[PDB]
Amino acid sequence: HTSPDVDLGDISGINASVVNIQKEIDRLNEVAKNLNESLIDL
Amino acid sequence: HTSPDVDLGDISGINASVVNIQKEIDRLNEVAKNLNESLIDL
Amino acid sequence: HTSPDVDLGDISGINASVVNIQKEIDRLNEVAKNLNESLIDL
Amino acid sequence: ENQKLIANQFNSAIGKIQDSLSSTASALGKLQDVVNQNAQALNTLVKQLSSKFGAISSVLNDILSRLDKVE
Amino acid sequence: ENQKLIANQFNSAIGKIQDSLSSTASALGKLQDVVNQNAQALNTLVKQLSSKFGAISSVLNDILSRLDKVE
Amino acid sequence: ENQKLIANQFNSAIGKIQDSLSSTASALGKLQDVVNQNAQALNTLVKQLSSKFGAISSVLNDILSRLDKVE
Repeated sequence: HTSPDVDLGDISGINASVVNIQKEIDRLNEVAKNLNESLIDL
Repeated sequence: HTSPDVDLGDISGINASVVNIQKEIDRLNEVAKNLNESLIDL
Repeated sequence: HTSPDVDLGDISGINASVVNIQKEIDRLNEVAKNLNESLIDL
Repeated sequence: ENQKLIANQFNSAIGKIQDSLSSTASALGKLQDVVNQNAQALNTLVKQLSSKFGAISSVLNDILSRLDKVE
Repeated sequence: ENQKLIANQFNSAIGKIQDSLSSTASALGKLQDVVNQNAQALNTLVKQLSSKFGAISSVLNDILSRLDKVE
Repeated sequence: ENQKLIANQFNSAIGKIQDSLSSTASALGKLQDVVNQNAQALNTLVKQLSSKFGAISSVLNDILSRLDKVE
């Protein structure tokens, strides 16, 4: 008898990262707004 | 005796969203095609 | 008696794809570098 | 003369920006396809996992019940 | 005259590129939101799965132990 | 004079668009890295889950078999 403790374990080392491109989106919107200071007014 | 019904349950509240940026891709392609109407022909 | 082999099975047909937009990122950086050959020098 | 220069370099820049916008559109399309596919994959995984754990629970209660019958 | 032409078509091009950059910003924002949401979903799935398999293991050892008690 | 104006503002616009394209390239690169990493994570999760459910099934059949031996 004396069956061993059958431990299945754990899903270790599995984890998803996270995008942080807020700086780039802010830069894109800032450039889209600043391009109004590049229009030609003869 | 009379072991209780050991219900493990369900993975509730877990669900992945879906990107719908088809409008933005269509706008990008439309602009890439409409920029031909902005070329300078002296 | 003779309980049947209760096989749970396997999570078949589940698999995640992989983005390969390295060509497009390389094109974007190449254009960002080649736009220096489009600056006007009167 | 400088007008031909401004026009030609503006046309070059607009062509390069057209190429860049087409590349960005293709990249966003591929990213959308893959993100939606991985989302559908995660969803079908959670569904099939719900079913699998349901079956596991079921055979578990069968085990406990027939054990209680033994005891 | 050609100066009005160059200016007007440059302003048209800059407006179209402003629209394209705003569209790219919106698309990247939506993609970021959805990728982060699916990442949080996968993380909570792995956590809840760890807990669920813990419970499964626990009832399993209870089963084996009381079986050994039977035997 | 207006030629210096057109040239200078075109150069400003091209610099800003260069910055925007570099930002879009960096954003798409980060998004690609994270989407591929989450894809690899989901794949290794489905693999490790297949193995874990295999082990669970195995101990389950051992349980049922030695139970039938008891009965």
